[PDB]
Amino acid sequence: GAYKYIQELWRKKQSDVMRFLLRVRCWQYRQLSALHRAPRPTRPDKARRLGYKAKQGYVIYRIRVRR
Amino acid sequence: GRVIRGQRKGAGSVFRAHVKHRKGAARLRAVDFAERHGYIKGIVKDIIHDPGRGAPLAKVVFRDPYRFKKRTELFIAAEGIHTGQFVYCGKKAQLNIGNVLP
Amino acid sequence: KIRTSPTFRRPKTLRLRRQPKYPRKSAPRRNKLDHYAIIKFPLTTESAMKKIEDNNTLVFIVDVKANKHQIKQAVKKLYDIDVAKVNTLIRPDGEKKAYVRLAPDYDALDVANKIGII
Amino acid sequence: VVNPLFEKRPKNFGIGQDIQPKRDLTRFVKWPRYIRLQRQRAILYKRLKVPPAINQFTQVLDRQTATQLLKLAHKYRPETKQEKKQRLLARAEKKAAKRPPVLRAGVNTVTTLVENKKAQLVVIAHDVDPIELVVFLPALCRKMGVPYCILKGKARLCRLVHRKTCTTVAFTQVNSEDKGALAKLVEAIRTNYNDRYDEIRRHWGGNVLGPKSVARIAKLEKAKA
Amino acid sequence: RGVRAVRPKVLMRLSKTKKHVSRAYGGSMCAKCVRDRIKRAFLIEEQKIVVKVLKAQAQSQK
RNA sequence: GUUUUUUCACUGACCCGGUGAGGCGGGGGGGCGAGCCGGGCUCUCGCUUCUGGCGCCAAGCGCCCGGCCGGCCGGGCGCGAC
Repeated sequence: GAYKYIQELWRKKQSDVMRFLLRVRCWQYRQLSALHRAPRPTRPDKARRLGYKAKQGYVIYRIRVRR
Repeated sequence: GRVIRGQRKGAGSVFRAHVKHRKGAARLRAVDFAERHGYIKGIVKDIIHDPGRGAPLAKVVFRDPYRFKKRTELFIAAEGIHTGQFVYCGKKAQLNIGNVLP
Repeated sequence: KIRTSPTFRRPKTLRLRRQPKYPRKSAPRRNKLDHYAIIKFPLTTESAMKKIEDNNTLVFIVDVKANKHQIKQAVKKLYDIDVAKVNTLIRPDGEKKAYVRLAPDYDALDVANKIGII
Repeated sequence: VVNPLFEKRPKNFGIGQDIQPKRDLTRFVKWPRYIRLQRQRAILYKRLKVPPAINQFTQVLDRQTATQLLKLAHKYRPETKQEKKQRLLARAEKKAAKRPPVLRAGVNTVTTLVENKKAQLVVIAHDVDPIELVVFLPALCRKMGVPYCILKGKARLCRLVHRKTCTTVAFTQVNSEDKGALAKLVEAIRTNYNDRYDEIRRHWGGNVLGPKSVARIAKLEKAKA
Repeated sequence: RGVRAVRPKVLMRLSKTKKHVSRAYGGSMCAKCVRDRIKRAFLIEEQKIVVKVLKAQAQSQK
């Protein structure tokens, strides 16, 4: 299954590949409002673990918290 | 233990500016193509007194280069500027008084 | 197409009408400001019987939610008469008094006997 | 013969001369917050040094070979919800009185038959929204000796399957007539992805400035030279 | 002159010929400043033709 | 090579200003000064300064096409405004 490859990729956050993705998204997200609907899970994999299924009535809101 | 008057000044409420009869903001005309590549001409409509300010302001009326509307500006009036004078403004404007070039 | 204006504008989408699968409330509410609910009773007062006997008016105590228009159609329909004008005041007691002046082809004193005030 | 009223009335569009005409302003419009964002996202994929695990998706199976492949894949499409009944209806007929080779859809089914080495050719899409779903798969295919190509569009890859999008599409079995055409696709694809993979790992994307920031550098070069 | 000195919402009631004078810019601009802008609109437009004719005669020897 | 560090300049986060986000940056065409005997290069500028007018909602020229009876009656599309 693909999900284990997606899992262990997300554990290498200091890797060139994920540093680029975590910076170009963390850019993207700043230019949106602090509380907006994401059309899907940004991490489909992680959401699987936490109990999110891909069926009608499962909603996903990307909300930023000031740090 | 009491707050001093200066700290009270920052809140506003009483120490705010008296801007009831103040005749708009004395702004220099906005940059556009006709300030950057050459000059645009406006008439001096009337030199006018602004409350609180010591300098008189000049209503200068340009013509909008894109619309058929006419654009009024509030310049800080240069000493010796008069009404029914043409004010020029842009890179290719001439170097005499009341005339805003870069 | 070229952008004539340097502003983008929300493009005028198609917005549909309500075609509901059921009406929210089952029945249309029955009118409770009727012709009978509006006109409560006439004043049979010294001041109000002179108002009948002189100015060719009737004086009614009326529902406080009433227009002059509702009183005119009420006084017409209940007493088969026609009204020249309605003046209204809300009394200190809180009830709306109507001074219903009648059209000159009707005697107020001959219709005041018909409603049964003396 | 012409009317001497009908006159040439030319407009001088100099500075402070006339009105300016309704000329093109598309490249000056103050755009909505989203249109600006999606556009200067596409520009950060050109400035920022894109690591080659992400840049390898810009290397796409070109127009002629892509259109060549999808004619083959159009044979091996999974059947529709309406076509599903028409075999299950035939079950109710034969009971009253073999499955063909198909495509394999989704990362999860495809990846399990790259480790199983059943995949003969894997058709990956370039525009997968979180790239991490697919990033490993070009690398996985190279190690397992599975031929992989990259199309332009999960949409047009997701029309092969009766869906909106699909990330990947794999070939496991094929009809013996179409055995040769798959054998010829693999040859043009192995030599264009798998065989030159050691150079794909070195090929960083972007790091390319704005065209008017190139132009200012390229002027200062000439002003010296 | 020739226009009624009345409160501005009264001007609905007034007839057209009360509210203006029968001239170009009539009951909007005074006669003095209309005749000084018929001349200006002409003499500015005349000086443009002299500048237009001096322009093409400055070309011919270069 | 690896890595520290100072100095230059880079833009792409981040910031500021302006605006109704209205001509930005390259290239092409055209003008004059400068140059070898009709040719082209090293370059330049880009229409408004005598006046307390007027100035938008296209002229013109191309390009197509809808009745009556080739010759009489109306729209669309370019370029003008690269």
